[PDB]
Amino acid sequence: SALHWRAAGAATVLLVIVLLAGSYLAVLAERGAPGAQLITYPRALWWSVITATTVGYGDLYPVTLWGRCVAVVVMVAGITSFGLVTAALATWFVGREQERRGH
Amino acid sequence: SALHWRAAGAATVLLVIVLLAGSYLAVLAERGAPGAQLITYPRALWWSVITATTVGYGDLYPVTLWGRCVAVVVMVAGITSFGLVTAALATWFVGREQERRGH
Amino acid sequence: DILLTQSPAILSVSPGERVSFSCRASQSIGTDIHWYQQRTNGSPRLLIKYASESISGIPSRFSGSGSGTDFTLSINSVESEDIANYYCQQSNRWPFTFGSGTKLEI
Amino acid sequence: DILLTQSPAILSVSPGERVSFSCRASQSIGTDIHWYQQRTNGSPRLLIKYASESISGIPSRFSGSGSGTDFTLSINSVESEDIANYYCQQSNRWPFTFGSGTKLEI
Amino acid sequence: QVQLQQPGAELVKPGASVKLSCKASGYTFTSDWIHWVKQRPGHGLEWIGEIIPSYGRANYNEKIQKKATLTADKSSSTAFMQLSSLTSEDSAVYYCARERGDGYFAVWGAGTTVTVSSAKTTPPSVYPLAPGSAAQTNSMVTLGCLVKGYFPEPVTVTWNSGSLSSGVHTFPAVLQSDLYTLSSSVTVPSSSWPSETVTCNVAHPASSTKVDKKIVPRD
Ligand SMILES: [K+]
Ligand SMILES: [K+]
Ligand SMILES: [K+]
Ligand SMILES: [K+]
Ligand SMILES: [K+]
Repeated sequence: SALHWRAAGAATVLLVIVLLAGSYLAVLAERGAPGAQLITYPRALWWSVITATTVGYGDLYPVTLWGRCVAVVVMVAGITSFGLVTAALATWFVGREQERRGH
Repeated sequence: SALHWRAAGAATVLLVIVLLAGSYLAVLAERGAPGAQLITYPRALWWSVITATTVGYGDLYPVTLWGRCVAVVVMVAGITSFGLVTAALATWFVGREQERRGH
Repeated sequence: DILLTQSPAILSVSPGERVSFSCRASQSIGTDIHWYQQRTNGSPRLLIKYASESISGIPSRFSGSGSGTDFTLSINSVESEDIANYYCQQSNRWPFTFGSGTKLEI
Repeated sequence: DILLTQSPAILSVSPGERVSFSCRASQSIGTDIHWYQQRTNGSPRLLIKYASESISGIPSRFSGSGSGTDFTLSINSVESEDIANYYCQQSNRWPFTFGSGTKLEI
Repeated sequence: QVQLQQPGAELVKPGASVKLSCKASGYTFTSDWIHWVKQRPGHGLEWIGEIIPSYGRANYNEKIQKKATLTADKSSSTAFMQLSSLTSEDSAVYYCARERGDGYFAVWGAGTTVTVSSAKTTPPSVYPLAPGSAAQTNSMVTLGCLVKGYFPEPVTVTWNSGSLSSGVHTFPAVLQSDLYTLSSSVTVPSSSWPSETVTCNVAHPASSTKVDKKIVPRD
């Protein structure tokens, strides 16, 4: 199995991990901050997804330094993962296009 | 070190710079506008990040011409940087895929 | 800090009659409200979770409803054993808070 | 322009007793509230920042709490030196504003 | 089984500190949070604080005077709450609870009644309560036991080791001269007694004492 496929495969795994970990850590970091809503795990996971995909609807978000730091890591991993998938696809199309040209 | 790596390296540096500068300038541009919230540096940096990643949760945003102009520069640099990283990855996968084919 | 207001503090009802307790949050909190029943000298016990979700072990007689700011805990056909104090509790914003409580008199 | 209401304007308390000043913003402002103490002929001095964060040099006796619209500045065991005027101040929206102030009488 | 075990009582002199516990059993997860709730007699429930055992962090109520300090022992699955420099104002029942990190208190401990007084502990004296030889009986007969001279609260009175629960009235304790006093009443078929034994079990957590007193007809 080529690397772009294997990497794309890994990116997925790590992303899911980042989501779970970021969910856990967001709660740990936000409880204790008056008025924070990112304090229960189920909605904390939803928040992590909507952040990683960059949808960010605005229903939930961190107010503390650490919550925002955790948030950045989720953002980055999310943009990179989906972005790496794009890389793999391009690589996939390139290879086959070369073949289609007899190369 | 190949260029896609070096460029991706630079893109990072410049992005962080754009965030810091955009944070500073957002405050300078928004204070003096009745009702504006993008007026303190720490939240101004958070705002810059959530803008650059394009998450934009809606908790903070510019109301003045200049604040919005600053905002656009942050958006562009952010989309370009993460986007250039995608470019480098594709380039990385392409090279290795060619080798895997004996080329 | 969300203020959960429970009024009236005491509710007199006749046997087998329907009763409804009220709990109003100072601000909107979706359906993040939990109801507890505490009998004389007894420890608090969960009745309804997230405004209307049932809980195992609890009688189908108990029901909940509402969203946003106004929540209601209902009981169809109240019997002697329902006598006790009732509290609502929000988990929408930190820190979690409790309503002052409503006593049920038969 | 956020209106910070401080009432009552004067608060009478007995020595060593607990006291709480109130400050309500016209609109929600997270925890962007700062409390200042100003003694007779003295210059304003920062006590609590961002609603509850302590400040070096200030006695552990002073505490803050609240979020959204209702904020409270607390003092455990008030002593002669706490006599002065107290002001809250918001930095959530431009321009920064000040509460009208509450005087502490012993 | 009882998910959360809490000591029955804790007598503390004004100015001293005490360390309450909360033994937890049953399923446990890294996302579990143990809350503490204060409730003074006749009043509502007050949130004191919380702590997450898996990580060890704890948060507190900013609207009240911090008197507690929470810690956790992962090996023994026990949560502790240190209360210091207490005063009568801190006299109340302190409940511990478990939240699966989803916002609600799924289970509560029985609670630890903490009393703040200089007075000394004192076990209760249980006296029987049988009818007078002139008292006429119906289809039912009323019996009981007198529990006086104990400190501090509380006490738990049961009949026939719990097997007898119907028709039982345990009256609130009355304080007089640094000592509490209360009685328990039990009604059963006139015929069933004294053929079928009737005993009152009186436990006093504060002193770690539990005595029994069989109720037999007067001589
Ligand atoms: K987006
Ligand atoms: K939004
Ligand atoms: K929004
Ligand atoms: K994109
Ligand atoms: K978006």
